[PDB]
Amino acid sequence: VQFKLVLVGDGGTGKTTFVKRHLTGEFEKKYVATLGVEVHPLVFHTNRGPIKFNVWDTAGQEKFGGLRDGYYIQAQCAIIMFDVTSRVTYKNVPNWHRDLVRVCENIPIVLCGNKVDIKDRKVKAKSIVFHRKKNLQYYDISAKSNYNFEKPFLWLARKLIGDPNLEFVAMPALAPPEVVMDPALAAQYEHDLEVAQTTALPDEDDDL
Amino acid sequence: FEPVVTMEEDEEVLYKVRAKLFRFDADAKEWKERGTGDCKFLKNKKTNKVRILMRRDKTLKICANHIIAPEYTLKPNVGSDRSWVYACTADIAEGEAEAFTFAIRFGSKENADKFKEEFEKAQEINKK
Amino acid sequence: SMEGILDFSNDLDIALLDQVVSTFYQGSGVQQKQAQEILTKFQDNPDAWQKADQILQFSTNPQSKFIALSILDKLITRKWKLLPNDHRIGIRNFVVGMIISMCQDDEVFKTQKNLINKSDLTLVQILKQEWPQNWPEFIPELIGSSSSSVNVCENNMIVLKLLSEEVFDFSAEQMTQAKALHLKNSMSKEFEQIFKLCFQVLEQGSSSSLIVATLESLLRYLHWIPYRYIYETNILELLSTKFMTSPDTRAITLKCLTEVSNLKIPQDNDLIKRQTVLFFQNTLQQIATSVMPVTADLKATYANANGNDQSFLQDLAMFLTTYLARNRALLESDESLRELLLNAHQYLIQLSKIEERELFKTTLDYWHNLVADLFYEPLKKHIYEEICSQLRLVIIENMVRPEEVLVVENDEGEIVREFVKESDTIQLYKSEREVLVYLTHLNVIDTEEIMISKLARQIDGSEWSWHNINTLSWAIGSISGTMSEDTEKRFVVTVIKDLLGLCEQKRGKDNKAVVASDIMYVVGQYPRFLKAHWNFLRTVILKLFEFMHETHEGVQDMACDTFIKIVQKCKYHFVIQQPRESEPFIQTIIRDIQKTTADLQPQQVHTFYKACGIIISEERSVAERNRLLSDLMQLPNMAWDTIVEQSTANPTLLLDSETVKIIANIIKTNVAVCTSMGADFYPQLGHIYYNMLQLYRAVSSMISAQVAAEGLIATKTPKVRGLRTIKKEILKLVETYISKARNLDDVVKVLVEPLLNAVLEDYMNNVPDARDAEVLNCMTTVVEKVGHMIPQGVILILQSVFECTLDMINKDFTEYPEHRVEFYKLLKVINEKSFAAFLELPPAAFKLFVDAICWAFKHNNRDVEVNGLQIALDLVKNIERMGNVPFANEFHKNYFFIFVSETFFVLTDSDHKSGFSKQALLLMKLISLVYDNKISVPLYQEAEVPQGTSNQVYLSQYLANMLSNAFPHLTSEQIASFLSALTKQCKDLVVFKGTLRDFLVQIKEVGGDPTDYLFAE
Ligand SMILES: Nc1nc2c(ncn2[C@@H]2O[C@H](COP(=O)(O)OP(=O)(O)OP(=O)(O)O)[C@@H](O)[C@H]2O)c(=O)[nH]1
Ligand SMILES: *[C@@]1(C)C(=O)N(Nc2ccc(C(F)(F)F)c(Cl)n2)C(=O)[C@@H]1C
Ligand SMILES: [Cl-]
Ligand SMILES: [Mg+2]
Repeated sequence: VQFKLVLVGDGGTGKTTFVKRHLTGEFEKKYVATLGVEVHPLVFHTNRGPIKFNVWDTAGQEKFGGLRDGYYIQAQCAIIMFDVTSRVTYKNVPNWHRDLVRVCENIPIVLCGNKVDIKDRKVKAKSIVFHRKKNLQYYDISAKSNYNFEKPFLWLARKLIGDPNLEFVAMPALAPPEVVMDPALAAQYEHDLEVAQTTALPDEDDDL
Repeated sequence: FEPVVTMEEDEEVLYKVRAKLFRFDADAKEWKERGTGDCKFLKNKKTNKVRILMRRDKTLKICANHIIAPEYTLKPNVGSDRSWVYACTADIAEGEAEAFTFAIRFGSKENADKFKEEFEKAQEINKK
Repeated sequence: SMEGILDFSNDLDIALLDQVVSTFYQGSGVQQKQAQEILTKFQDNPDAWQKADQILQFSTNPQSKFIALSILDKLITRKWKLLPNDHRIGIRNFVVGMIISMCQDDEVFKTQKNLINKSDLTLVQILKQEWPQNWPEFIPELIGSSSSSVNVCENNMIVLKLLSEEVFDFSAEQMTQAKALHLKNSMSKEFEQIFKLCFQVLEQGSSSSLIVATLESLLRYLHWIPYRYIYETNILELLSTKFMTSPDTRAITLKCLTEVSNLKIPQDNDLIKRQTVLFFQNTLQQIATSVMPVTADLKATYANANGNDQSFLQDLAMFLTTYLARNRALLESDESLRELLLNAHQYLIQLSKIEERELFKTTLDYWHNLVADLFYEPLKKHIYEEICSQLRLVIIENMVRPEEVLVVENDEGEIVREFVKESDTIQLYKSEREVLVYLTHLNVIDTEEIMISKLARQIDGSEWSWHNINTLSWAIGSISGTMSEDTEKRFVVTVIKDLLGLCEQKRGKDNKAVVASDIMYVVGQYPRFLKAHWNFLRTVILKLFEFMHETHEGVQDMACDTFIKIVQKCKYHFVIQQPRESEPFIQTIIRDIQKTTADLQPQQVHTFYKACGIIISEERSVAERNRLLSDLMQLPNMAWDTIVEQSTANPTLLLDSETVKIIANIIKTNVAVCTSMGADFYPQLGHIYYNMLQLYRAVSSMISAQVAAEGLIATKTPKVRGLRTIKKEILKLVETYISKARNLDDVVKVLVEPLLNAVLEDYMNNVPDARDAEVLNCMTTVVEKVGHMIPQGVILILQSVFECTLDMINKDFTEYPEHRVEFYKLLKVINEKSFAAFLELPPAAFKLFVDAICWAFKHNNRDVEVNGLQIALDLVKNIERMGNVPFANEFHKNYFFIFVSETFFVLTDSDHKSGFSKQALLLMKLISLVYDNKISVPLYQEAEVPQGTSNQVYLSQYLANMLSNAFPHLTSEQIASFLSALTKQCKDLVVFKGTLRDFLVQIKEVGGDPTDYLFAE
């Protein structure tokens, strides 16, 4: 039970950062432009059982475009990403959508305005109307603050499973191994622990 | 007159606190967030064994699942007065038992100190 | 082994290709990643297109053929004119032939839609290159071949749709002005024949899928075709009746009718008015009979989400809102049209109950449009009385949580503090407020009656819930200012009375927290009432003080914000002595400030002091204000005085992390009160200023000492972050004060010298990772307000910050982002207000300055880029103002071409799209300097060109050469023509920009037409 999901949008909009957040929980601060596409399995647990998205996270930058519209072939859903602190990224949403629906007629699509966490927003809420005539779901999101971060996937799952009351649910949690001891020595542990202590945790000003 | 036609039920909650969990990536020499949500100390009513179970907010995906082993030691992180670091040899959150160096930061220093107190109590319970 | 296809010295193994392609799309893991890299390298091989015909004939994988066509697409769009004419005919023929071939096999046509759509688009790319000048008969032959096969007819509608899109909808970015006009005019000239085929198919058409394709093509034509094709054929009848009954055509027809609606027809013509009414009447008739009646529960229907129902309801809302926004007046006068008007609005009412945020916003925009019109337009609101009354209910019951309400219910059913702000919710609240405010004005009796009787049903418990008391409370608060003061009086009294009763009658913490938040919101929203009722105002403040002791953190926080909010509006009533009161209330507040704030978090305490500052500033007697200010600051001033004794007895007491916190909070407290009091804060700043700058020095020392003893890692420790917080808050306080100061003489003679001495050298002489970017921010404000009065000061600031900061930010674009931003804001203000400081720079440092400006251009960071281009524009104006003198002559000789070429570089590299306007402006200014002989000396060396040669001629020559080497695939004429146009247009910015946009298109392909640059002329 898996669905091909294409993620498109201008470079630097936060596509890869968003996916990573979903994969590992991590927040990647550095900008390493995606080369072509990266495919990632991504599973969610729902009251209608597990759903798997094969996420085709594509390149936004023309020079790293690679296959371009070829990546969309047989996609069953998509996310279009822009950045609310960069007007040009919204101005380009129609171009991404054009290329996407020429290959993928009739699929559920979410439009996402990333980086709402940043104070000086440039693409005002009132401005964001492109999705209406194109029947796209829209969400304000922030990969950084995790604001509405689940919403794109919950909505897509609802559309693809065809159940409007689908919820994410708590995955079962097996009793973990009581046999903690593996190597008697644990020499390797001591080197890692000292390094880990003396490397500062990021974002020590955040509320958590 | 005929009418209308997780595995945590068997565990007790000793302690719950909001927190952010990191794991150390030795290759990158950087801390990476693994999850944000409720960190719970769960005492199995059948074994009396106490575990950490932590779920991400909204997705509810497990980002920590491991026994509060007697051998573990909470250590300070150079950057924080509200975090603990420790080595864990068997976390099954992402499936197959794996070793991680974890860090866990709290909203306040009191929370961090409370966590440490509870953590050491749970270690005691786990010894018997 | 997959890498075989990359080797072009051999024939392409097609079977191997298909394996690689299959592995990418259908495979996984490492094999998928390897296959992806290989296909990418294959595709980008500039000879790969030669293998295209091979892959189309011999492949058994549709994705292989897709990728072949992508290879062809990239050839056609970028290098088409470079091919000899044989290859152009050849490629055309096998694209056209493959399309015909795929449409004739019924099974392939059915199952290979992706591949055929890609083929059609590829054909359209060829049309853009050769139609119609080298393909006059494309359109007639397309129309002819349409009767030959139903599959070919259908596919032709796809081709025409794609063509209309490419010419009319997406041409602006992707073609020159001239080419876009050529192709629009060409489509326009042959549209008559296109339309007849399209109308034939619609009248007599059998195949449902052909009808759909034809309607899809029509949707695109409605963006541009003349009105006559719509209103002088029978086509409106067809859309609004026939094509609305069948559900497979309904969707596209409704979107088509929406586009027609959106046109503004000539008002004078009665016949067009009749038709605009009729298609609407027909459409609503087909909806009532074939889809759902007006009473249908669209909220339930949307929630069920059967088939396409959600999409259809969306499209219906778009149709009704679009049409009624531009044409409802046609329905408002004629009695026979009143049912139709009200039914359309009744549908909208039903649509507005759908639980779906973004749809709600679409309907809410329409309601705003209507209620705003009914507010001004005479004799209209009576028509919509029953609609508006229903709407009042919908909105009062769907009010979203305002910013100010900080309690919310979680997934365990507890009322708690809000984790974060909601900006999506914020705009929605404002939109709801606007409509509901208008609705209230349109019938204030109805609004009051709905709200009051809803309140009655909260009391008696019939409708009691958290949701129900909340939405109601928020709506009641939202309409503040709509009523008379007397109605407001009675209304607010009733509301408060009943909310207090709710509170008594409910038990438990959660309940008390809900009703507390609701009362707090309401009273905060009615300052006018509070102003006129001192006894009540006093009570709520005293009650807010009580809430500052609440253990429920949500309520605590909200009391603090409500206090500030009431104070922002009612401050005058706190500063004077009210009747029956012994003293002004500010006096009462200040006396208990210790007990009042004792359970608050530091930042809440600061808010409290800020609020008190708002009040104190209301007192215009200098003696009394300064005294109140003295009184307010008594706790922090006592703590401060005892800290400064201990601290200056020995610099070791400051190590204590508890002491660092105390100091930080003292300064923060000062910042809070300065923020609200501005210029009135000066005496308090004077009390602490000299000792504070000594503390800044002492704290600096400890930071440097720590970094020496522990390493760069020390900057991450709690102790050092706390010490740095002290420096940041000190800088913030000085910035805040100087930003609002009225007496600038004191700033210059008292504040500036000690400040510069305390901060500049400390910044300069710290390691990069220990420099506070807040220093730069402070200096920016200093230069902003008093720069003109401290010329030697500004020089000192540059010396101390300019080169060391530049070296931090000039290795990459990523590191020290805060310094980066503040740095360019500093240079901007210095260049505006104190340009002399840049003249006094040694030549080497002036060169670094220019390097710094151009460096800013190349940022993607909008904060840096925007300031970069501004500095450059302002520098040029600064130089031009100096007139004909040696510094200006040397500047032009040294830097004019650097600025021109650097501006061109960022214009043309496709990585700085965001700064296009300002880039263009800078470039225009530079070129105009030469065309107005505002440069007094030659920009070329004597040996280099013939003596007496004008700068105009030399600039042409320089630029031609630059572009020739930078873009070698352009012809000489392309470059000559562009520069000729560009230089001519250097006073008309919008034309100039058009010429640049034309250039950015042409550099992306070969053989661009040089005559395109005559498009304005
Ligand atoms: N403040 C903020 N920054 C973000 C957010 N999401 C991503 N970023 C940052 O913005 C940059 C975006 O990086 P990516 O996710 O690599 O961008 P991309 O869209 O994948 O870019 P391409 O791969 O070139 O298409 C990174 O530096 C992220 O740390 C967000 O929600 N808020
Ligand atoms: C409960 C909400 C309530 O009514 N309380 N008393 C009270 C008295 C006066 C005021 C006011 F309006 F500010 F003057 C308020 Cl908000 N509440 C409570 O104390 C309960 C929280
Ligand atoms: Cl906004
Ligand atoms: Mg990416």
